Amino acid sequence: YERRAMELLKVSKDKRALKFIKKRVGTHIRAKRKREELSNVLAAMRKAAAK
Amino acid sequence: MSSKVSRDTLYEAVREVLHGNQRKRRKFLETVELQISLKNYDPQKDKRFSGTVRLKSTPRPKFSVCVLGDQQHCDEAKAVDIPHMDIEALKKLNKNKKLVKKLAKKYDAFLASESLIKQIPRILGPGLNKAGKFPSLLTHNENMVAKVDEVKSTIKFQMKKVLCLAVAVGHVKMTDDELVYNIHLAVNFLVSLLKKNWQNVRALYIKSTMGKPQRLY
Amino acid sequence: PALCRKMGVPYCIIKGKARLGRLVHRKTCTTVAFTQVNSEDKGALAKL
Amino acid sequence: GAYKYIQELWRKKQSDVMRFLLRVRCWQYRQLSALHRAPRPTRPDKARRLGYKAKQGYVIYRIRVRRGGRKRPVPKGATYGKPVHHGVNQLKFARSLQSVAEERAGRHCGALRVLNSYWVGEDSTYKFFEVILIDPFHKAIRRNPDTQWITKPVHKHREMRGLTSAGRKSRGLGKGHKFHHTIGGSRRAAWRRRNTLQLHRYR
RNA sequence: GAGACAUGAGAGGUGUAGAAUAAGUGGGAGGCCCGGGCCGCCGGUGAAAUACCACUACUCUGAUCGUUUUUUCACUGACCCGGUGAGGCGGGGGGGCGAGCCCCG
RNA sequence: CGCGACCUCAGAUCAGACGUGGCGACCCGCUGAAUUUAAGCAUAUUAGUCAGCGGAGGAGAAGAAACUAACCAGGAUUCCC
Ligand SMILES: [Mg+2]
Ligand SMILES: [Mg+2]
Ligand SMILES: [Mg+2]
Ligand SMILES: [Mg+2]
Ligand SMILES: [Mg+2]
Ligand SMILES: [Mg+2]
Ligand SMILES: [Mg+2]
Ligand SMILES: [Mg+2]
Ligand SMILES: [Mg+2]
Repeated sequence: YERRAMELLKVSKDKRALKFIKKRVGTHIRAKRKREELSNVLAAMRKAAAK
Repeated sequence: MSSKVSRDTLYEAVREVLHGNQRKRRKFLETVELQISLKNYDPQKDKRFSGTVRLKSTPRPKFSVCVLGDQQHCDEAKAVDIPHMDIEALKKLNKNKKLVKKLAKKYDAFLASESLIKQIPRILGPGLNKAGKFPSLLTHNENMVAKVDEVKSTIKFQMKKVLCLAVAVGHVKMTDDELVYNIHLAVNFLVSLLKKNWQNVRALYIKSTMGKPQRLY
Repeated sequence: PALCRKMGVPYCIIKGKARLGRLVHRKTCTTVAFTQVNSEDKGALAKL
Repeated sequence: GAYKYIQELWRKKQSDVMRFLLRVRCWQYRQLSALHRAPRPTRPDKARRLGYKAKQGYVIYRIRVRRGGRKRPVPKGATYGKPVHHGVNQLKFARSLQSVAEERAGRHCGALRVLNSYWVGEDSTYKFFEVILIDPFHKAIRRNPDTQWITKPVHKHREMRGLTSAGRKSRGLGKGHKFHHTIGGSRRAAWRRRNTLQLHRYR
C-alpha cells in the first residue's frame, strides 16, 4: 500500500493518495504524516537520480 | 489553441502581476482581452448577478453612451457635446430607415433615461431587440448629477447562463503599472455570492489576434 | 550484510554454523568477529 | 543492538523478506501437529521481552488454534424462546484465540506454568502461537530469586483463571472511566458489590 | 487479449435566398497581403452571417507510451482427491532383433 | 562412498522429579436460560442471574496510572459512609 501510494504521488494525485492512505491506516492524522514521509522518500530518490 | 511557444514554468499566482513587456509583438496594437473562468457549471439551471465594472484602460476600440437624454441633463450632455436630437430623429437613427452607411449596431449600452424608454419599443424599428440592446439600468448610466459613465464609457459584459465569455477590454499601448490596481475584480465579484458553483482560484485566458501566454492564476 | 556494507567492514558468509561453533568451543555459533591481530599474520590478513 | 534490529524487522511484516518467512513457517507449522514442543523460541527477542530466559526449565510450545467465531452449540440451530437469544452464527467468544492457545498448552502440560505467549504466523484457517512454559520444580528456577514466585502455589493454571497477559486483555480491566465495569477487582466482584444490600444494625 | 484508464489527436453540419453550412466560445471594418489581398461584412436590415483574430471545445480521433480493471490459455508450489505393504516415476548410454528408415559401397 | 559436527525428531520399566482426583461457603475464567414484570407481547425486565464447564488459596482477584481532573489541583489496589 505504501508503494501504490508512492505511485499515486509520482503521478501527483495527492488528494486521492491521502484518501487511499486514510482508507488503509484508518486515521486522518496518521494518513497525513504517512503521506508526508512517502513524499520525502520520493523527493530524496528523485534528487538522487538527478545527481 | 494558444501561442507558438506554448510553455510556462511559473505558477503566476494572485500575488503576482509581473507579466507583459513585449505584448506589442507585431507593428499593430493588440486587442487585449479579459475573461472569467467560472468552471463546474450545470447547463440545466439559471444564474444571475451580471457584472458591470469600471475597467480603467483608456482603449482605442471605443463606443459611447450618448442616446438620448431628451432635454433633461443638458449641463452633463454639453460637456461632451452630444448630437442632441428628438424622437423622430431617433426613428432616423434606428435601423428602420435606409439612408446612409451607418452602423445599425453602434451603441448597445444606450442612455438610461426615464421618459423615452416607455415609447421606444412600439413605433420604432425592432432592430433594438433583434440586436439585443436596451437602455437599462445594468449600465448604471444615470448621467444627471455630475459625471458617472459618460467620458470613459467602459466596454461592458454580462453573466448569462453561458459558461465561457470573451469580451475585449480594448487596447493598451502601455505597460501594466496601472493594470496592477485596475484589474483585481473578477474573482472577488464572482465569489462574493452564489456559492452553489465553482471555487475561488483558477487561471485566465487572454487570447486575441495573437494571444501571448499570460495565464494569470 | 547491509550493516557491514554501510560501515565498510569486510564480511564473509562462511558455510557452517557448527564449524564456527567448533572453533569457538560450543555447539553452534552465529557470527564471529576479527579485531586487531599480531604482526606475523597481518600479511595473511593483507591478502585475505 | 541485534535484538533491536530483529524487533524492527518483525514490525515490518509486509516486506517481501518477512512475508516469505511468514508463509514458509506457516506452511511447516501447518504440516506439524496441533500441539507441539518447539526446541527453541522462534522469536527470541519477543520471548525474552515476554519473560523467557535461556535456562534449563523454560520450554516453548507451539499451539495451533482453528480461527473464526464461536457458533452456538445447539441442535439444528434451535435455541428456544426470545428472538433476542435466537442467535447462532455471528456470535463471538469472550476470550481471544491467544488465550485459548495458552489454555490448551496449560491443560496438556499441566505440571508446568504458563508464563506468556506470542504470535508466530496465522493462516486463514489456523492461528499459531508460541507459549512460554516454566517447569516450577527445576532447581535452576526455584534456586534463584526473581522467578520462584511462579513456583509458589497460588500460580497454578494462571491461563485457566484468566490472569496471563492475553487473559487479562480479555477480562478488560484498567484504570479510569473506560473500565468502571470491573472497579472492585473483577466484573462479578463489581456486580456483587453494587447488587448487594447493606442492611446495617442501626439503619 | 479486451476495458474509461498517461494521453496525444485529424476532424464543425442545412427550415435555407447564401461564392460549401460565409455555422460553433472569436467579430478589425481590415490587422495583413505588396507601396494592392482575400470565402464577405454595416449592401438576402439577413439562425444572431461570420471579408477576421477557430482562447470553451464542437457526430469529437486512428493510435502512442505509462499506472489501473477484467476474459482466456498454460504452470505448480499452497490446497484438494484417489491408489498403494508410498515397488520400477522423469531424463539419458551400447552391440540390436526387425523399416533396412538412411551418404549407401 | 565412509567418518565426523550440528539441526530437527524418535525410543527407553533409562536417573531424579512433577501433574491428574476430591471439596467447593467465600474467589477467578468462561458459558448462560426461562418462569416473572411490562396488567397482552416481541425490544426491555428477570439477568450476565439459576443450571452447566474449568482453576485455586487461606483468602482470592486487583494493584503501583497509556488515572482523575480542569482545581491554588489530586496521586497504586481493596473495603465502608
Ligand atoms: Mg427479551
Ligand atoms: Mg525411570
Ligand atoms: Mg406479561
Ligand atoms: Mg397477569
Ligand atoms: Mg402470555
Ligand atoms: Mg452457577
Ligand atoms: Mg483440581
Ligand atoms: Mg494474589
Ligand atoms: Mg497479579
